[PDB]
Amino acid sequence: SAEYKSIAYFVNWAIYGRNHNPQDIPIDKLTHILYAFANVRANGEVYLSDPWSDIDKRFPGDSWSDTGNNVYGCVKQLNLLKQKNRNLKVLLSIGGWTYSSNFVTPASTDQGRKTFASSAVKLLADLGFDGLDIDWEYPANEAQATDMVLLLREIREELDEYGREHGNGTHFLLSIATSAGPSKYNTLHISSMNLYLDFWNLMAYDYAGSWDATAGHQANLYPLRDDPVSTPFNTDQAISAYLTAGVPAHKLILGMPLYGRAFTNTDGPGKPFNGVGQGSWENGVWDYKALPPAGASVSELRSIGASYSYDAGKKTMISYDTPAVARQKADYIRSKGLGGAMWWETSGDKVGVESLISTVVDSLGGIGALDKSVNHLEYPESQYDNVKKGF
Repeated sequence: SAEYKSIAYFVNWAIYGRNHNPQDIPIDKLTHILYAFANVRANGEVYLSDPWSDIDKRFPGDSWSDTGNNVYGCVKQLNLLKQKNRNLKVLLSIGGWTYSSNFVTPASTDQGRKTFASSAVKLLADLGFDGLDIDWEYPANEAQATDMVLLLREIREELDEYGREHGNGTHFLLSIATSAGPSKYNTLHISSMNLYLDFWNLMAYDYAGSWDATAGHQANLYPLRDDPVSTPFNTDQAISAYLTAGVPAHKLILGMPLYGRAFTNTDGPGKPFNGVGQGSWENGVWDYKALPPAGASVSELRSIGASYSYDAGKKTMISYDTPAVARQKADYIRSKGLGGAMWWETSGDKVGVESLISTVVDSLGGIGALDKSVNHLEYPESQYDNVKKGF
């Protein structure tokens, strides 16, 4: 029994335009939820970025008192989900590509790192999280790379102390979202960081996009040696780099996109393009559940683990993963002995048989092939009465 992890991001702004609530999270196919994002002040304080979504919004069934003794919002809903599904772990993701977090300043001093670690663990202790997920994008030089190691070490120490004194000896989790681009991961001190991390979520997507001159595949497993300009990056090169630096394969989680990246005015992969067109929530990016577009043909490149839609009349290509590609990446996960799968983000997936999450879980071996470690339910230090009592 292999015990692969099935990890997905739930973004706290999904409750608005995306109309995607924690009750819609496919928890029957997931082992970990990454709740995104908390923000980081320059003094190191980690704090909730959206008090309404996070703790204040009243879902159906919630009380409407406001004496401030209890938590609501998505946090309460996630705690309810942890009660129903005892192998569902919920981590607080800190940072992200939000322009709302300063990692460089706090991580560079001992005081900043202790303020980060203590405020994040207090959030975990108050809100009922199973761990923390650090999303610093990205350490840009050697000084920041060492500061990343020292920050992870400080967080690990404070999580361990919290677990000893208030977690009945529970090992709370510490993970990271990490880059697949060589210029970025070669800057990291990978083996040093690995001492303090439970797993690495490899952001194996966004390989191609609006910043390019030629259209390309955004999440391919392997380089296209027949035409390398169409594959500016490839996952296998990154996996080998982390493996070589000393990360065990089972600690590498393969991130996968629940969205497509579009290129307009193009003949196809490796050809010039002009613009990215429209999108679901930003130009040039389409939810997977909005794909493929009507009238476009889908091409499957089994050689490199990639697929794309192409409308010849509109000269539009969209790089996204079909179920066939998801199965290839699931085969890649098992063949390489990787730790499992990660997705960004839950609101983009299809429902039913075309769900990429369900497709990957099937190819991994089904429910029996998933991690069965139990989550943590007791949070006796929480300021919130319903968290302390357990809902």
